[PDB]
This record gives sequence, structure tokens and C-alpha cells, in this order.
Amino acid sequence: KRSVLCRESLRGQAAGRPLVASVSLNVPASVRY
Amino acid sequence: KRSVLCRESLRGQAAGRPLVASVSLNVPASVRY
Amino acid sequence: PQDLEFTRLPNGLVIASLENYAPASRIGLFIKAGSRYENSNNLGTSHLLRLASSLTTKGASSFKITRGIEAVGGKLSVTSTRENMAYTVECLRDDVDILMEFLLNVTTAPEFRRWEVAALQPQLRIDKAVALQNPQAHVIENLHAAAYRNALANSLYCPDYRIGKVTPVELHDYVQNHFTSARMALIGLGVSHPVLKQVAEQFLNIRGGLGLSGAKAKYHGGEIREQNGDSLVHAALVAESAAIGSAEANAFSVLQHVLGAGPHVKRGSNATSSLYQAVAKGVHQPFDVSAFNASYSDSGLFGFYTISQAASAGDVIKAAYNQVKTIAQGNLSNPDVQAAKNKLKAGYLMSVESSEGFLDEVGSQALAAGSYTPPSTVLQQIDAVADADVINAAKKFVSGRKSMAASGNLGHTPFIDEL
Amino acid sequence: PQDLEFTRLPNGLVIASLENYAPASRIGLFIKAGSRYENSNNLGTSHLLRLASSLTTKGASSFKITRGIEAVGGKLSVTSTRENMAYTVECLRDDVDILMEFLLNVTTAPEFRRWEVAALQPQLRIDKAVALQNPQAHVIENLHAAAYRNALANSLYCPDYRIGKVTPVELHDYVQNHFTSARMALIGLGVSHPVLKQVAEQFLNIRGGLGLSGAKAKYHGGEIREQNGDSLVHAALVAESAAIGSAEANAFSVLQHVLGAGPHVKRGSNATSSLYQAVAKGVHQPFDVSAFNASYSDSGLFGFYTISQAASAGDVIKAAYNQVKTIAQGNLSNPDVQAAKNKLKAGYLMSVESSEGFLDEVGSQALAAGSYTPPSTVLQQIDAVADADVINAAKKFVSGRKSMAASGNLGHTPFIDEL
Repeated sequence: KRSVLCRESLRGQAAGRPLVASVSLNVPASVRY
Repeated sequence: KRSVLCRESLRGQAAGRPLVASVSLNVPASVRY
Repeated sequence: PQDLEFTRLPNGLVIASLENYAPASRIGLFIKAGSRYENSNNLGTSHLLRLASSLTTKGASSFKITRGIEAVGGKLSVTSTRENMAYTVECLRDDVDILMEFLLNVTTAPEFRRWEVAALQPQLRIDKAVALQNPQAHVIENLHAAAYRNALANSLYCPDYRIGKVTPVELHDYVQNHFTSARMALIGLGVSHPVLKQVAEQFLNIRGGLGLSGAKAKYHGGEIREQNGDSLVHAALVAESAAIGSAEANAFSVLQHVLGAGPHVKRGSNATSSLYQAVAKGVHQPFDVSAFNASYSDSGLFGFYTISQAASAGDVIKAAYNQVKTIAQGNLSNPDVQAAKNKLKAGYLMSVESSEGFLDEVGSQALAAGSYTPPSTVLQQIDAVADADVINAAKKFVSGRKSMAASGNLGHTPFIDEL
Repeated sequence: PQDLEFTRLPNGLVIASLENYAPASRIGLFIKAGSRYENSNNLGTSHLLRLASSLTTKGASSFKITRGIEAVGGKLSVTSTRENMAYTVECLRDDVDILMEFLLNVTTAPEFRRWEVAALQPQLRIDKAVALQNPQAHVIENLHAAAYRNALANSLYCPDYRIGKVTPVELHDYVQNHFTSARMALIGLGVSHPVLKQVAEQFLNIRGGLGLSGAKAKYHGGEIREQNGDSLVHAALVAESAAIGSAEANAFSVLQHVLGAGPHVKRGSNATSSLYQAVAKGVHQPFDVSAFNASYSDSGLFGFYTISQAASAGDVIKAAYNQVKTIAQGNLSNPDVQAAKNKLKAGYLMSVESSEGFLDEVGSQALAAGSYTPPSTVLQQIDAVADADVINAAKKFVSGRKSMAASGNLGHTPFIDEL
């Protein structure tokens, strides 16, 4: 968990073709937009 | 868990004054309507 | 022999008493704190309070309190609803005094120790877990939270994310603001009123106005849907009933019964139940369904409950609706209202044919009205309902903002727009 | 040097190729199975499918697969969305062949063995837990299930109750129906098309029509609210966007950007973002907000996303609305549309400035259209948007069925009737 206290917040989702694209890879792993 | 396969089902809630009354007692314990 | 005896004090707490014949006396202090008294920041503190009734208090250590009641074979039940919180106390005629001094400690002298309250915490999960075993509980709960927005949509059971986070100051503050004189009603089933009062006067004089929790009512049509893997699906459909102890309300109650399907016969099917008939005809073999009817101080919820299978969910659900539409189209013959009535009357009487029943009924009334309405009078009121009145109330469900809650495989569960 | 080269076969699977200069080649078979292809009984299956990429298959054992790609330093990514499922495969120029034969087994020869699939199961929880750490995912998910009813309302992560219940015939069935020829599009970033085709022809010829899962779209306004203990609250407000690759859509996108607040500067605040300005003025010091814009084949979702603190939730939420209402009232000057546009255009180009980006863009297009639209053309389309057009679209959010999702302390989060 990372503290979200300041002005820094800049997370909201909206890309061109991909939207909420979840990766699962044999090595790495993640969640994007 | 108790199987609820037959005609027997007869549970639905509606009493006079009390409605969805939950008891916690030092000895016994339960959930009524 | 002697009938009850209410008495409102200067504080505004109510007290009753009935020296009965039989060996068993039962006190019960009903404090007005339901689950509707918590906010977003206070949710789940009644729940914990309910479960902390054996903790150390000012005059009696948790050990004494439990071993004490054991000593004597008593029971201490702490029941609560969305509007009230009955603190029951049973025991033998001769031991009420030992027991009462326990109820008093538990309720006016709670000492929520960081360490003690901390051990409990986990009990909440265990308690929640066992109560959520009956689909009824989570659906019924979900119902309240969708149909209300603010106060009565708070559930009885602590929210998963709050469990360990219910702090001592929280309990201490809830007691302080809600467990007060104006909201309380003593009630004895085998105690002397003269000696009850004395005690009530000596121990129940605490100040605290209403709504330091944030009292207020409001209804809001909404739908909470819980998908599962279970064959069966439960769903509730409910619109604002009439309020508590009001004519409209009463009406609803009577209508409720015209459709209301709580089997009066073991292994028996209802011939009386319209809903059941109607549903039944358009429905499959295995299913079950019942009229739901809730009434609280500042709003109600009336409508029905269903238990179908995956692909019947809709059929049942609509079927039920349609039938309740029928009554609201006006179609309802006199014969059925009178049966209903007599069904209800019978019911209420049986409800109060027990000590525990009576003691609840009495306290209950104490918190609403401020006195005890006798049964007879009660009975008259229900009878006054008009055969039309019923229809009229029913008109209101069909033409009242809908609010539904279902569980199970929801491929075949109508949404708001579906019905 | 050589530009891409699409080719639809008799099966209907597309394939492209670009012999680039640089050392790294990347294939990626995009099959048309998204989350939207599961039913009440099949939910959570793509998820597991996504996580089960390294299991034994007909020609290569889980061990060889993994150890094999490691051997050469390759990566195998298996990415999915609500609509599609890209199976990426990176490696060194020389090793494509060893790698390709891996991609082909994984995708056309999966062997879900009771024992293997079973040990995976628990991975689902671990994966769900790690992606549910970003409020964005649970809200954004909650959004899609509120706003839809049936198909796209299905979430990407397996439902808690389903986890261990994901059975091997499920996986086998899902592959069989959805991982087929008509729904596939090969894409190479450093491979020969001539040799690509041959392979495609030899290994990608399987039959399976669409919608054996239950394809179809539908939008339904609804609200999913998740109470928390966290200071901050996130909520999404969104109305049926325009569909994928259509003019209306495109318009939305441009509009999106006029309000759209994805910082282009580190530690920098937007001057351009209307939403941000308007919100900002009526809002407190700490807060953040941005324009949300989703587009799928048979429906879209446009609106905004907010992150406010407990008491500020509404103020921000309405603020943002009010501002987007302004554009819908007509109030929008030419100077801002052109900026927007250029913002968009610059973004789409940077989106495709990378191998990974390009490869996605291309496959993506192959599942929608059936061919590759070049950038330029793309750029032209976005420019064609009228300054009015934008307004008009906007007019549609304000006058289009609302659908919201929030998380955190919801004392101060407007409901549907609130705004």
C-alpha cells in the first residue's frame, strides 16, 4: 500500500484501443488502462 | 449446509413488531424474523 | 391477576410489570439503539456492542458476570433490530435481584477495555459467518441497504472491513449517546412494579438526546444483486410500506396476509395463499414464495420474497408481481379479507401467548407509543381495515418505486425494467 | 522499409508482418475471446485460461515450455480485455521458430489436466488480490457490471465464489468455441509474411462460429457502491459512449480530451483541463480527477472519474458534472477543440511509437475492421470532428442514462437522484 495524500494523484483510466487491459505473463505481471 | 431440494422450503420473513431480529446470548445464539 | 402497569418518569423512560403466577420472572431493558443509529464512520459498533455484553464493567468483572448468572441458572440475551436493542434477562423468582444488578452493570457501567474489546473483535467474523448461512440474512440485509440510502439501510452485521477496527471509544460513545433515559423502557414479567420503579429511579437516570448518531428516514429505490453458484435463487421485491402503528401500515399487514404464505400446516400446501396459487400455476414443481412485510418508525417496506431455481427466477418473480397487481386492479372479494384478518388476529395472539413473546410485545410498544395497548384494542384496529383499503394499499406497491435484492445464478432474474 | 501486409484467409483469420531493421521480433496471436464471452455459469474462465498459459499441452510439457523460452531469453505474455485476448510472444530474431512452436502449442494444443488445472486454481486468488490493490480496478470493474446487464458487465477477474470451481472441461470448451480461425489475427513485428502465412495456414485452421458463449450487447444504467474505511473515495460517472471505430465514438474521444486530465507534465498541473479547472475552483486543495473514455464493438462508456476525500466527494462529483453540462449547453470555443485534437493526435502517435504499442494497435484493428488503417488516415478521421459535434456528443452524456460506481466512505457521494 502506497500513501495517496498529496497533489500527486494522477490516476484515471482512458486509452485509445485498449481499456482496462490486464496482463499475466510467465515472467512479469500487471494492470493498465 | 442443509440441502434445499424439495417442496419443504417455507422460509420468508414477516412478523408483527419484530422484523429480522438477531439474538446473541451468553448461552444460545440465532437469527429470526 | 394484576394487569401490567406503565409509568413514564420525568426522564421519559417507561416501565411495566405483571406479577404472574408461575415460577419464572424475566426483566428486559430495551434501549432505543438500533443499527440505523450508526454513520459511515460508526457502522458495525452496535453489532460489537451486542457481542460484548459479558465484558468487565464498573461493578462486575466479566468473570463474575458470567459465573454469577451461571450460579443461578439465568440467561442474558442481548437482542437487536434496525430500530431497537432489547437486553433480556431470565432467571428464577428468588434470584432476580442478583440478576438485575448484573443487567444494570452491563448496561450502565460497561468498561470497554482495549484488551478485552480487542479479544472479542474476531467473534464478529464468527458471528457474521454463522448468520450469513441463511440466504434470507444476506438478501434481507442487502434489501435494506438498497431500499434505504442513509439510516435504515445500515445492516445489523458488521461490515467485513470494519471488524478489527471497532475501537473502545466507539463502544463508549455509542453507549453514552444511545443507552440513555429517554430511549429506555424497563419491562418485567414477574416483578413488583413498586420495587421495579425504585430501582429504575436509582439506576436509569442518564441524559442523552436523540440523533447524536444522525437520526432521519428516507426511501430510495435500488437493486443489490449477488451472484452465486447455488442452484436456488432468492430475491425480494419491495416498495415503501406504510409506517409503524399507523392505519395505512395496518392495512398493509392485512393485505400482506391475503397473499402472505407462511404455512400453517406441516407438509401442507397453502390453499389460501393467492401468491402461492398464482405463482404455483405458472411455476414449476419445486419452489416456495412469501409476502414480505416490514414496518419501522419512519418508513416501511412491503412486497414479497421468492425462492426459485435458476431458470424459473423470472417466471416466479413476475407471476408473484402480476397477482399482487390483480389486487391493485381492484379484484378482491370480501370472503378473503375476513379470512386474512382472522389469520392475522390469530397470529398476533399466539405471538403474545408466551412470556418471551409478551415481554417483547410490551417493551416494543413502550418504545413506540409510550404505553401498553391491550390485545382486545389491538384486535379492534386490525378489524377496522376496509376491504377496499387493502386493495388501495396494494395499488401503492404496484405504483411505488421498486427496490429488489437477489442471490444465486442470476441469468433469469428480472431487473427493474423487466417488470 | 516494407510496410505491413494484411491477408484474410478462407477461414477469415487476418495476418500481418513488418520485416523491421532492429534485432527484436515479436509475434502475437490475438484471439477474439474477451471476458464478455462467459455466462453466469462460465464466469471466471477466461481469467483462469489467462493464467494457465504454461501448462502442459499436446506437443510441449509445462517444463519444456517454460525452460524452453528461458533457454533463449523469450517472454510470453497473455493479455486480455473485455473484448479480446492478445497472446504476445517476444524473443530474438534467430529464435522465433523455437518460440512460435511454443505459441502454437499453448494456443491450439492446450491439455488442461485435472491435476495441473487444480494446482493453478489458488493462483487466481493471488492474482485477483494483487490487481484489486488499485481502487481503479475494483471501481472500474464495478462500473462495467453496473452499466451493463449481460455481456460486457462481466469482469476480467474471476468472482470470489468461483475460483476453485473452474473445471477443466470449462477451459477446454472455452478454448474450443472461442480460440478459433474466424476470431484470430496473427501479427508479426519482425517476421517474414510469406513464412508467416505458411505457418498460419498449417496451424490456425479451426472452426467455431461466434457467440457459443452468448454474444450480444446492452446498456443499463445502474450504481454499484462499495463502502470502505479509506480517507479517499473514488467514483465513476458514465453514460453510453458511442461505439468502436464510428464517427460518434471518435467525436467522444475528442470531447474526452477537452476535459480529459491525464497530466502531460511531472509535478505539473493542467491548465488545459477544464474539468480540473472547474473542479479545482469549487474544490479543496488535495484532489484529482479525469475524463474516462471506453469504446467497444457494440457499445461504449464515456464520462469521468473522480478521487476526492470523504466530505468533498459530492462537491467534486457535481462540479465535474456541471462543467461537462456547460459543453452540453453549447459553451465551447474553437481554440480548445483544436488543442484537444492535437493532444489526441500526438498521443495516438506516441501510442504506436513502440514495438509493443504498434503490435497491439495492429492486431486490435485486425479484429475490428479486417485490415490495417495507416496512421495518417487515422489522423485525418480525428480531424474531421466538428467543434459542434463534440458539444453534441457531450449533450448526450448529460442526456443519457447515468451509471456510477464509487468506493470509500460514502457519506458524501451523490446518488443518481442527487445530480
